[PDB]
Amino acid sequence: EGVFVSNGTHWFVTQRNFYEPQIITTDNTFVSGNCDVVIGIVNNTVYDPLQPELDS
Amino acid sequence: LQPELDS
Amino acid sequence: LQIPFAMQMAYRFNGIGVTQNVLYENQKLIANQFNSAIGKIQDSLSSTA
Ligand SMILES: *[C@@H]1O[C@H](CO)[C@@H](O[C@@H]2O[C@H](CO)[C@@H](O)[C@H](O)[C@H]2NC(C)=O)[C@H](O)[C@H]1NC(C)=O
Ligand SMILES: *[C@@H]1O[C@H](CO)[C@@H](O[C@@H]2O[C@H](CO)[C@@H](O)[C@H](O)[C@H]2NC(C)=O)[C@H](O)[C@H]1NC(C)=O
Ligand SMILES: *[C@@H]1O[C@H](CO)[C@@H](O)[C@H](O)[C@H]1NC(C)=O
Repeated sequence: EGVFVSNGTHWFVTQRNFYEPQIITTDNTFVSGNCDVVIGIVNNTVYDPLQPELDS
Repeated sequence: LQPELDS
Repeated sequence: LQIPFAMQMAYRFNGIGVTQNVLYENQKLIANQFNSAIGKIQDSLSSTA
């Protein structure tokens, strides 16, 4: 539902009409295809909530 | 997810 | 508010109920269809006044 934005050191999702950054996760994003097709894609980490829970 | 933590 | 044009079209796609990845995965084809459709309008105006 958001936009990807950066402050120059980090990347966040935020909503369009009011700045409120949140960490990028598997749950505020959706997947489609591999990196090769998209014009202007960038590398960053995406957080996964499941594994660090099931680790403990 | 909480009740699934049998593993 | 400035915004990149390809990202603006991806939100205008999202407004018609088509998932925004459909634009970024087809951006060249979508641009050629747009550019050619503007081209046809010059010919239409130059022929059927
Ligand atoms: C971009 O935003 C991030 C998160 O708000 C900032 O990173 C934090 O910076 C403070 C020090 O100012 C640290 O205490 C935090 O631990 C940092 N968080 C992370 C996730 O590393 C970052 O400083 C901002 N950058 C700019 C240029 O404004
Ligand atoms: C994003 O990260 C990937 C690696 O995770 C980068 O892919 C490498 O690109 C270089 C230069 O073309 C190649 O030599 C490597 O073989 C690539 N790695 C793989 C696994 O294929 C990619 O270049 C990064 N994107 C940017 C813009 O820096
Ligand atoms: C933006 O323009 C630069 C050159 O000014 C180019 O390297 C970059 O790939 C472009 N990115 C997008 C999203 O068009």
